[PDB]
Amino acid sequence: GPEEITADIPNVGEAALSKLDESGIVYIGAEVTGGDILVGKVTPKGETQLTPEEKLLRAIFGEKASDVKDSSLRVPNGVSGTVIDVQVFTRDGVEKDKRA
Amino acid sequence: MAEYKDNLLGEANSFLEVLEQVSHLAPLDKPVLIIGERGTGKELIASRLHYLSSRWQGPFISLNCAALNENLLDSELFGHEAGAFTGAQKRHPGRFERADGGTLFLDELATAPMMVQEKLLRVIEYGELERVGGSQPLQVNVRLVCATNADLPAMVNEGTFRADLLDRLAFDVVQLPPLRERESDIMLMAEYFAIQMCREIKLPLFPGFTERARETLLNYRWPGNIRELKNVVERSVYRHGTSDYPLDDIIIDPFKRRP
Amino acid sequence: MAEYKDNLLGEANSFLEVLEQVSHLAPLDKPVLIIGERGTGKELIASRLHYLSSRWQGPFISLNCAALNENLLDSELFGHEAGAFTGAQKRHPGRFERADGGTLFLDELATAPMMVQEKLLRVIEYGELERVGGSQPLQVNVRLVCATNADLPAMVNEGTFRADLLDRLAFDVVQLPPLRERESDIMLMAEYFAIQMCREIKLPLFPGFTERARETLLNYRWPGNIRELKNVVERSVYRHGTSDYPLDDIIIDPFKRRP
Amino acid sequence: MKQGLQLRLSQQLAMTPQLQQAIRLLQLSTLELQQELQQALESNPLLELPVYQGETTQTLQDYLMWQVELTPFTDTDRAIATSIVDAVDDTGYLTIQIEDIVDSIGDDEIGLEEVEAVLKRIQRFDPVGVAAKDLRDCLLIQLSQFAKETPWLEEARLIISDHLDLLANHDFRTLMRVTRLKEEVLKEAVNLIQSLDPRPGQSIQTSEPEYVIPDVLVRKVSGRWTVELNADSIPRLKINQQYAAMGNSARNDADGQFIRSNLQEARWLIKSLESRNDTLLRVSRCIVEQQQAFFEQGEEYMKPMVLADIAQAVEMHESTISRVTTQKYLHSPRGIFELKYFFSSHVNTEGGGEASSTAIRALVKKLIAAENPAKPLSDSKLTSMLSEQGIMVARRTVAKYRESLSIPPSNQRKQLV
Amino acid sequence: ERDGLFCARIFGPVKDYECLCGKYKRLKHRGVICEKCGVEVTQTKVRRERMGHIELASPTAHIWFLKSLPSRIGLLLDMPLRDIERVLYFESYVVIEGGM
DNA sequence: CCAGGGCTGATCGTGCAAAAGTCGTGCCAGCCGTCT
DNA sequence: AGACGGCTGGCACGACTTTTGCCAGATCAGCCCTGG
Ligand SMILES: Nc1ncnc2c1ncn2[C@@H]1O[C@H](COP(=O)(O)OP(=O)(O)O)[C@@H](O)[C@H]1O
Ligand SMILES: Nc1ncnc2c1ncn2[C@@H]1O[C@H](COP(=O)(O)OP(=O)(O)O)[C@@H](O)[C@H]1O
Repeated sequence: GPEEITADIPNVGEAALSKLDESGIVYIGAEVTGGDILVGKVTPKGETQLTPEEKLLRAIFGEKASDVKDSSLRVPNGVSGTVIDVQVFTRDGVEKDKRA
Repeated sequence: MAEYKDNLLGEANSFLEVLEQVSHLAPLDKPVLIIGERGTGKELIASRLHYLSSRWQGPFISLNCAALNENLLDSELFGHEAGAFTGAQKRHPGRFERADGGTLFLDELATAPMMVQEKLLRVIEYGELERVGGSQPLQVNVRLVCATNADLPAMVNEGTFRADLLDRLAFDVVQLPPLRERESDIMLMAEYFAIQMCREIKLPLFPGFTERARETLLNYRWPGNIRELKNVVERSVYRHGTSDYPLDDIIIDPFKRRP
Repeated sequence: MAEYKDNLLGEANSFLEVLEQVSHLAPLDKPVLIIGERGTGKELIASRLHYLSSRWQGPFISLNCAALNENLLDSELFGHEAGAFTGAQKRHPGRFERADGGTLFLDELATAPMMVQEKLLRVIEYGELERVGGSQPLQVNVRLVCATNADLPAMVNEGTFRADLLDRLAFDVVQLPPLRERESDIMLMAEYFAIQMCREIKLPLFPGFTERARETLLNYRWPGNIRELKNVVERSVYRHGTSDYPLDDIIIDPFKRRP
Repeated sequence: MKQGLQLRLSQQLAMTPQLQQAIRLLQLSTLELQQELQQALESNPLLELPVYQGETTQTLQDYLMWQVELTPFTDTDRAIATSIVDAVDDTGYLTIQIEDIVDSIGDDEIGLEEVEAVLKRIQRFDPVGVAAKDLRDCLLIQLSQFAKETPWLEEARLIISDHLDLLANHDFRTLMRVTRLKEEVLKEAVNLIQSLDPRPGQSIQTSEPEYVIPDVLVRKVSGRWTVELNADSIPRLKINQQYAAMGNSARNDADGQFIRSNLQEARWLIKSLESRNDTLLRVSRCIVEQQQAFFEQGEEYMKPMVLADIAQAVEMHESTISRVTTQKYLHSPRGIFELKYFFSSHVNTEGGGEASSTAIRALVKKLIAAENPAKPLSDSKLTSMLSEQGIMVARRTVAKYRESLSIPPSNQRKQLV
Repeated sequence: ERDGLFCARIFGPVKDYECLCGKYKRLKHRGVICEKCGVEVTQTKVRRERMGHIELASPTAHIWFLKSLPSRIGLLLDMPLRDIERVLYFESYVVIEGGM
């Protein structure tokens, strides 16, 4: 399946996503140190069978169902600074344009 | 164990004795043939003949020699295998094969084309038959029931009917008493008819019979025993069709002039 | 082939010669004609005669002359090959080819159609038979047993029977006697069937007959030979309904009115 | 009528062993095809920085053992430990039953209580409660760890303990009467429970590859977008010249013959593979023409179609198109799809029109998702909504579709606002 | 793959103890071999310790010999280097035996 | 030496139809929400 | 607390798609043998 940037990253705290906007990019002018997340991307996982365990986990929590993996762009270690500007290029045919 | 009484009445005379005969017939797995006038309730006692007997869940399928048709007659009896003859897209089950472990009703035995009798002559004895254009044979145990309008024994002398065919059938006979042989049940079958017809037409209730009716009912010869009697009473009711004073006139004949 | 043991209840002078006559003939290849009177017991001889003959593991295959359809007549007798006509899809084995090294026992041939007589005759005398649309002739020995109650000699004069067919057909024709003729053997058979009947209907046992009953059943036209006896003892047993006293009720004719 | 054995007329059919092989040839994928074609090529002689990066990675299970090594324990405790954390998933709960693990030890001395110990010791490692053996307790372990000070703790602990069924069927009316908890205050206990990380092992592995090879390509040059096949993917055979120029001058009958037969084969096989390709392009092309629609529009704008629709636009038979469509994937601006996919059942709407089920089933998914979360839309209620659209589907159709999209029922997706 | 490079049943097992086929996947099986798949249930590291062989029905010389500064086949057969280089390519047709 | 006859091989052929499979929609059973 | 209405899902039955299974033959052209 296609990969989309929706800032819906599982297994992460709210403090990390406190600097991420709707589409997932960071606000122009913010700062970032260490290994904070800049662009929240996810990779889809293949569908499975009924899976009573995963079925129960989806009935309880939901919205994840182990479908996506955390593959967000994070800053390499030993790097500290402030973001100047972001940019996004989308090919023809795709018109998602969350905040583009 | 289900009674399946349905519409059984008119138990006043000897008819009650024939009920009392055929009643243990179902358990036995032998030839059984009945003789009665047309419409002498010749089906309803032969159907009952299957439910009472052991396989009461056996599939029921039924045929008449009077219809059938000269052609597909060979195919319809034994049945025909697929691709056996041109235009046979798929294998078709034989009539005999259709009912296995269930009784099959037979009627219009009194007629029977010389062609029809011969084909089914050996089918019911050893219970062995092979589909037309079929490589192999099949074996079945169906309980044949026959019904007639006429005198089979007289016909045997003429030859319009085989002795061998007669022997295979008629393990026991059963002659339904002629309704005009009854004299008692006219009235109870009567009354039942009454009420049904009044019921269907959504009328409130049945008023009675107005003795003149009764008097004239006995006089008629009565060619179809429970099949012109029913009909007579439905067709008389409809002429009155009210809820007041009981009906007096008998529409014995509908091609009579209104005036 | 060493041991065969089923039915053949009768033990009388006449039935002795015929039974021992079958034994001599069975080893021999030549076809035997089974003539007689209805219900004597022809399906006995033809079956048993087939295996006494030296081919018993070989296929054995019956039919009815009258039963096979007239239109496909060539195919019933011989058969087809795939692609011969719009209907067929594959080579078709036939009764004549289904019977290789076994035996074909035609039943009630006396009624076989005019075309049927003119089909099997050439292929029977020799063994040459070409499959419908087949490239080359097919050759086979199918032992021939066939039997019927009609009188062929009387029949050939009439012209309804091909002449020679009665002729290259009849080596060592076997004739059975009637029921009235045996007389001595009648008592044993009645005891047999009865006990059989009574056992079939959840009954304990047999009471036995009386002298009245003995005499009655003994003297009769005894028309349907074996078919009728079993019928009679086997309807009468049903009516007695118990083994407390000896059986006495005889129902000879079913059909003239029971009071 | 009557039964007879006559003859009919007017038809057309012909086939042969070699042609057959040429026909089955286009029914199977290029990658799986090129395999079949390599094999031909052995039989036919005239037809033609070392470690880079190699960065060994973490792997979770690998992470679990690194702390196994610096945990202190005995040889038996280190043996069971290798057994336990051997049997643990990417998600992180353990695969095998604990009594099973006892059968893997094969020791009389080893007991369930002993296993309960080594397990639980390594049950709070990294990350939190991993090696769960059926979540319920995994949640209970992560609860376990953090401070009393946070409110609604005992509430979440009560529910999680033995009221799981209550929360999975989302029957909060029953939950309230059973657990005797607060009305619309429990909500926040449940919200605590909600943010506890089910599937805590997943996290480690994230590096997953890119992998799909499009057969055909179709791509919006000025409108009227045009299909071209994949150049790199398409297989190709080329005659060997050496051996072609060594059949005539050949001095023996063996040799000469040998070389002729093979050339014959070979030229034929070329011509047959060439065929495969052309079909498939002609056909690709003919399916996206009709389905012009769909690329811009979306899955909603798909017209309902049958093979007949696309077979009668070409001159080939239906079955042929059916064999060439299987397993080919054609890449487009919108994404990669199988060629099969386009084809679906229709259903009959208002105004005589028909609608592709696929497109309706896409439609149902948007409609159901974009609804008030307090009041879920039931199937029949939707049937009625669609009927406004004109679709006139019926309710079991919609159930079917609604359960196909791997979405559970309305009464089952009801939740607290 | 099946019977090739980076294949199963050769060079050892796969990343985990689980068989390529799908059955017999646990530490409970230490040295057994399944029927649907022939793969020894062992560690992954043993993959770097198992080599393969190729039949090569046709004979082939080793280029490390007879092509270095000293010619081994040359010094064993008293044959010059040019003749061996011409006979190792089906363009010399040397004679093997024959005394008559 | 030139024309007539024989014989082998080279060449051309991607569909028709039969059975298995899917489709949509209805029928009926079993659970759960709500009023009396 | 009990009945009524709503909901869902399993299973069945026609109308309709789709997927697999066939197996040459005759006909035409060049070359070799032989007659004119
Ligand atoms: N004792 C009975 N009581 C009630 N109805 C009867 C009785 N006898 C016959 N009938 C009715 O009489 C009519 C007789 O049918 P019948 O004429 O024998 O069928 P068939 O013509 O097919 O033998 C029926 O439709 C049946 O319902
Ligand atoms: N000796 C016998 N022993 C046993 N049964 C016999 C004997 N004679 C005749 N039968 C019987 O009566 C019927 C035989 O039919 P059969 O005479 O074949 O009629 P057909 O001669 O008309 O084939 C059987 O049901 C068979 O029991």
